[PDB]
Amino acid sequence: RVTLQEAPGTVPPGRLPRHREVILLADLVDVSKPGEEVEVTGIYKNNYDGNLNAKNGFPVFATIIEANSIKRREGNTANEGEEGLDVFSWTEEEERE
Amino acid sequence: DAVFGDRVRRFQEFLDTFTSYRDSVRSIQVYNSNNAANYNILPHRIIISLDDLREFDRSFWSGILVEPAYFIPPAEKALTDLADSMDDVPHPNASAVSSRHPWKLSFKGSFGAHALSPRTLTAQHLNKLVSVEGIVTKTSLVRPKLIRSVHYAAKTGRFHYRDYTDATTTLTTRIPTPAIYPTEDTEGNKLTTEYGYSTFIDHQRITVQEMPEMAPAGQLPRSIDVILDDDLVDKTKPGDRVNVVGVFKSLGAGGMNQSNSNTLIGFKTLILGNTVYPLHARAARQMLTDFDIRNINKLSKKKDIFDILSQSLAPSIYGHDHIKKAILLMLMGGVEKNLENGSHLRGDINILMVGDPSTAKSQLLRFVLNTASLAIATTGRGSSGVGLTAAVTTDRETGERRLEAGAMVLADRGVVCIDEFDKMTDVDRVAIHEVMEQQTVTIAKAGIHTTLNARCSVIAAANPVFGQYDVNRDPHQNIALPDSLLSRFDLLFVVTDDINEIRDRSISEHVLRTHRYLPPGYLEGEPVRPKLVTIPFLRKYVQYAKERVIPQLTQEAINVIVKNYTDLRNDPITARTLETLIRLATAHAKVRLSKTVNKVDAKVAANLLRFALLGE
Amino acid sequence: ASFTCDMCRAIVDNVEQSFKYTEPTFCPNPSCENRAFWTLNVTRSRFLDWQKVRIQENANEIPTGSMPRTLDVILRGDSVERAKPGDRCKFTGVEIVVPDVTQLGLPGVKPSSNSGVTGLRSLGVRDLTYKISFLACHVISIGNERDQEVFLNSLS
Amino acid sequence: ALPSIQLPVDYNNLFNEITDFLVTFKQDTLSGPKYMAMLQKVANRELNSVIIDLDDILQYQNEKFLQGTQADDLVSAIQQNANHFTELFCRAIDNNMPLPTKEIDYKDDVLDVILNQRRLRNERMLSDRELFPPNLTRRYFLYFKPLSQNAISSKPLSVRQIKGDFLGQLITVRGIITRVSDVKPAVEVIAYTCDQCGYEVFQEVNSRTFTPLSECTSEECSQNQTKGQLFMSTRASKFSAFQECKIQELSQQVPVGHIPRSLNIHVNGTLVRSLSPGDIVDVTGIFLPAPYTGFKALKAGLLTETYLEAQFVRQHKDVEERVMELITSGDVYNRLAKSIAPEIYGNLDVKKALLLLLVGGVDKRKIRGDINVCLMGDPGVAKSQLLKAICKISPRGVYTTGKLTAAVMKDPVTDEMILEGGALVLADNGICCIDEFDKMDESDRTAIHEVMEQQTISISKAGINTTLNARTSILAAANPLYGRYNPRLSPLDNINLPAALLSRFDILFLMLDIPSRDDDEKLAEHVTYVHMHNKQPDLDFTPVEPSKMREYIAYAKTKRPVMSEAVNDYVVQAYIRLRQDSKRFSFGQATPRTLLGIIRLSQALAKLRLADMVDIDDVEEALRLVRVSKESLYQ
DNA sequence: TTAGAGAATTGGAGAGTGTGTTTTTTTTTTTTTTTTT
DNA sequence: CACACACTCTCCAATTCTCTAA
Ligand SMILES: Nc1ncnc2c1ncn2[C@@H]1O[C@H](COP(=O)(O)OP(=O)(O)NP(=O)(O)O)[C@@H](O)[C@H]1O
Ligand SMILES: [Mg+2]
Ligand SMILES: [Zn+2]
Ligand SMILES: [Zn+2]
Repeated sequence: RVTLQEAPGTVPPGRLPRHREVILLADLVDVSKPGEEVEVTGIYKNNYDGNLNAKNGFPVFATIIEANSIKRREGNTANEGEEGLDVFSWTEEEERE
Repeated sequence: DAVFGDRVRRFQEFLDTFTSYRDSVRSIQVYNSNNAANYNILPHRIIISLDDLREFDRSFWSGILVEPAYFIPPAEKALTDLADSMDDVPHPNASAVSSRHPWKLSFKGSFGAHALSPRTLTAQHLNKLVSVEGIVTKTSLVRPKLIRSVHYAAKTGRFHYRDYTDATTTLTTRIPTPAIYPTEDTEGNKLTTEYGYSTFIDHQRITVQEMPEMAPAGQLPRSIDVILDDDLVDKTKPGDRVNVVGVFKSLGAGGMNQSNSNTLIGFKTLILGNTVYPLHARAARQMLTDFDIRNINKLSKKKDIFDILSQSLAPSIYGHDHIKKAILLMLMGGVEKNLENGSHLRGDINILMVGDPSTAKSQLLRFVLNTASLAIATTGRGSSGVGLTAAVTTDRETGERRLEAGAMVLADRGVVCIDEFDKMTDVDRVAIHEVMEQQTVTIAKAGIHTTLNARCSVIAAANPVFGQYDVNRDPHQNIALPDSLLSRFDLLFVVTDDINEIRDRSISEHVLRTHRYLPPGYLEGEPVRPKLVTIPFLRKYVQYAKERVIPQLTQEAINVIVKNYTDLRNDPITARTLETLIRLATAHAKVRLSKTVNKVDAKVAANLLRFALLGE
Repeated sequence: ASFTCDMCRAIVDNVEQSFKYTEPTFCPNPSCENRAFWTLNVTRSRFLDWQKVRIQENANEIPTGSMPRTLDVILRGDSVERAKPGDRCKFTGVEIVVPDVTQLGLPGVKPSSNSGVTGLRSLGVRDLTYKISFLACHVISIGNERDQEVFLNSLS
Repeated sequence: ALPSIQLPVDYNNLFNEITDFLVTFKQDTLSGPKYMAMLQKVANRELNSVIIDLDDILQYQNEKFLQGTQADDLVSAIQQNANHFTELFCRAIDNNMPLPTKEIDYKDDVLDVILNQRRLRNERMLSDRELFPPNLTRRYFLYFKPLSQNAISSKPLSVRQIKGDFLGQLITVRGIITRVSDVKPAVEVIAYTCDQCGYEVFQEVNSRTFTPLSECTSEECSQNQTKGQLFMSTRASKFSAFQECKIQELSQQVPVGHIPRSLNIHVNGTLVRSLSPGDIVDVTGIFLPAPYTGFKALKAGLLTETYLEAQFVRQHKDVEERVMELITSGDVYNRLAKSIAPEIYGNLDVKKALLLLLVGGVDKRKIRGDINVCLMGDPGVAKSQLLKAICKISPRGVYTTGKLTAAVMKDPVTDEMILEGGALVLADNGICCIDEFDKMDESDRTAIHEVMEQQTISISKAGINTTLNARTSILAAANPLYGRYNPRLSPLDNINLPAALLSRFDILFLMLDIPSRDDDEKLAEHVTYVHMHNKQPDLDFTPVEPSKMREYIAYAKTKRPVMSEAVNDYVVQAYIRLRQDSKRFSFGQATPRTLLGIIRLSQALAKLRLADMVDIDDVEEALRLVRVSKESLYQ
């Protein structure tokens, strides 16, 4: 599991950051270190659990992002020219250049 | 059935042979018959020599050591059946007839490989009779454990009973009886519970820790939990060094029950205690023979004794004769006066050594710590104000709010050795005032509101605020402490390491002799694994001088004490300093083994105080 | 909610939810003896959006500077995130009683531990106790899009 | 499982001995039967508990042994197992209790109606062409009082001497009561009404918890196979007052290096609220296990917790003429002053000032009558023992170190809040003795000011917006920085109290440990005597007893003397000169607080001489305490 | 057409099975940050 | 562990249904 929280430069000031539980499975574990700005793609899912329904007093479901890929938001980020999960990877036609 | 009944007659024949066990049983039985019935009571317990038993039947002795759950029960039955043959009393009372109070065994000597410590005690020792040696910590509160309930069947007049079983009450396993009383008879009659005919035994759990002196390199002390019951309860307090004999035993299901899924946890293990022997040498007191008494008395007559005994303190430390004199008087402390209207007057001498680095301040604290009957070490950074006073806890046996004793409470009627005393935080020094003024600490936290006794003498060491004593500055500039706290000390010694060719040669030769020491029986280069007294005799002399003599203050010494007090005050001296003169004079009168404080004691007290004030 | 029966693979649908989670008491297939063992179909069941916001009496209104009294307000659908902490808002909606749902026998949870009311099939021997909450249908606050093509259409 | 045994007791004999004792016994050796006469007070409702003196049962057995008939050792039964005998004595009493002789006004009670309707219903049923548990109708509580020394209930125990072998026995325990519960109703008999059959049924409770009945079992409900519903009625239940207390062993009893252990005491019935926290007391009681019940009973195992049922309580510790017996000896002012702390020798003007705290000035409307006194100067002067002596002597006195304010305290001990009243609220209409007055937090220090200016303290937390009335005279003491007072300097230089606080006292008094050969011999001879002779030395005068001193002061206070014209005429003639000399070196100037001070001081001297008003032979002494205080600030 | 004897279905007694329950929670040390010292 | 509550299973008899003769 990874608890993922809102990025403090997008969180409006004086208002609380939100979070979600994210789940990393085989080959995605150990991909990100606490304190990185991360970008996740994944499946947004929900399930029953009694503790929510008990403390909140409504038929409400916890929500989880099952992660399907992860990218680390390095580089300048206001940039369309930089695709892929790793902006510092090179292609063979780039190594040759 | 079959082997138990043979082991009973086999132990009965031992008690018939070694008749001193019948004599010990007889002595207990008549003393209890005198003090209970004819007129403070002795336990139904016998300490057997395990060496007598080895020589009577090696196959019973090795059964007691290696299979005790099969050999101690028939041996206690044999001893109980003996005592019932000897017992005679007209018209015994219902609680006696109902008592469920059999005789208990205890053991002496020669355990061999069964002599152990909390670290060397291992699963290979489970179900064996072991001796363990350690320091007591965490003594739990006493609780009564139910072992028989008696019931009365109204509409019939029959007293029923039930016996109860728990995995810490018995050496053998039994089906555990559920702690619920009978409410209704076999026939259906209502049952009423007869407390007072019912039987309860006291029960306590103690933690015995490995002696830190023995712990291997970079490892922290191990511990065992010991169960104590009946008459072994409160025979120990925290900080007691102790030897406990008992059956090392396992408990519980150890995760073998499908209520748990872990599969890595192990069984709980305990010692069921059969006996406890206290210690204090590194044996809790010296028993004194008619020869020890003759030597102590004869030696006290020699006019030089205050030199002989004080030079025999710390003989490896050169010089400081006047501080070592003050240490001897702190050990043979003065008399306490429990005067009316709450007017309690302290008997206890407090010493502060403040001085230059490398002067044996710490090596005289570590001497006091060795030679005193109770001593607790502390250091200024290592001590919290909580751990000096008392700390709140939960007693994990009972689930209840409790106090653990701090170093000032553990040292009650002993010495506290506070090293690095000026490095204590201001909030921790608050705790020292209460002990030094009122010989007590007051607790007001967690809904515990109490006063604890802390009747201890503080010896302390410090350095001045500049790392060496600056003779160009006042005592209240050099010394870090509030002058209020400095007034609670009797003798504020100030010591310097000052260069002088003859003294530096004299101490230099002495430490070079001290480093040349070879302990008897070692080889050259092998690694360690006109009058003075030996320290084991000095420990006996100090113990005698506290258990035998309580000097009375006398007019010859008053004529001196008020002469010298009025001279000191008319040229930091305060009203408290008169009481220091009376303490030093009362303490020196004990060194002379005398019932009255004479003019000589008052002169030595005034010289020793005038040395500490003036640096004579 | 919508459920499928594990015993016969039938489907139950439009199952209204009270304050507790609620599975069907009877299977809709007359071949089936089932009254339990239901699974949710997460495709066919329909979820509202929901948010709790905790509000208190205004710091200028408190009559003597006593302790501020609080209320739990529930927001749903479009009305979620329409407020923010420290803001001043007017809410309109119903006052509601919320049951203490652990005592009402919620699927797979223990009851917790003031006197309630009792004597109901779903409680057996237990008490049911009640919070006051508010269920707000409308929310209004009382406390940069830098293009002329949006701004000149935003103004009247 | 359930075997049985031959104990040397027969409760059929002992029940016969007990009833034979109750009807027969009279303490006629004091020159009808004692317990019969007692039971008449119970039957007339003039009495609500029966005390059985065990020392009587000895005289019963002694008389029976002297008559040659062997009474069955009954004291040795009821010391050895007291609990069961509370049942036997209640049965023996009920079998013997006489019919009432005074009118009760019977129909004011509920059970007289309920049990009568139950009686009549049984007759009208049983015409047909126990009754209920006896504990329900016991209007009295039974208690045993132990043997005086003349045996185990005689010897008082420390709490650690109470081994598990004592359970069931009657014992006596010595200690401080450390805390006490508020009084709550325990049930003993629970009354239920059936809705349908209209019939009352009783459950009797003998445990920390019980299970309610709910389903009817009356004859006429079950015979008609009617599933009647039972509802609990508190109006017809029998309760008893229950109060739980904790006792701790005394500091003398604790062995060297241990911690003071405690017991729970349960006090039931009329004996309730006889214990107060800080009492030193001997409680005699029946020592018992409190058995865990329900699930906890299984997992707790054989390790029973324990408590003591209180049975009797021994505390460890003429007026209108005795004030005349003082007055008619004469010189009361100087002798009362010399009788404050007689163990401290000298310092007379301080004692002669402190006496005027106890007595005080007069309030008017509001204007303060209370008097504020601050002692000042060297340590080792025994100011703390003098403040302590005033705390013991004074009515409503409170000692409190700096080492104080009222405040909200959340979950002290039990998990609930309390508005705790500080020492300045304990001292309502009395003396607040604040020792180490300068070792104080600014939050307390600035709360001294509002006690001066407003006779009150204020709260402002957890919605508690309250003011508490807090009129009190302050006695204060302080100690100098740098270990000793510097005569080169002011109080304001030696002590951290600012003039805006220090100038609010009616008297500030500098007293010093001045070295001097004769004065030091006079002190040292007193100290060296107290190390030889454990009681105080010879006073060489006779002091007033503190009780007779208190009895004087309570009477002296209420006379509230009024002005006489020469007082107001004279006081200005001094005050103007005191101002004129203050014009002409520290802060000791003649503020109007010092005029008010001379008034309150002259009122305190007027009270002491017992009059409606007094002449300026009085006022001239009030001016002398102030004048001596200023000369003491200089030296 | 009434009324009484014999056949089928439903209610609920009561026997049987299965589950959860103790319960605490401040205190005392160690740290890292703000600011009021 | 053991003792209450929650919940299902099974048997037995009580009531109503249905058919026959008085
Ligand atoms: N008079 C002495 N005779 C023999 N050894 C001495 C003497 N004075 C100091 N030493 C030795 O010097 C070393 C330091 O002594 P120690 O007691 O640790 O110093 P200390 O006075 O407490 N200094 P410090 O810890 O810095 O405040 C030890 O090895 C002592 O044995
Ligand atoms: Mg050192
Ligand atoms: Zn189905
Ligand atoms: Zn009924």
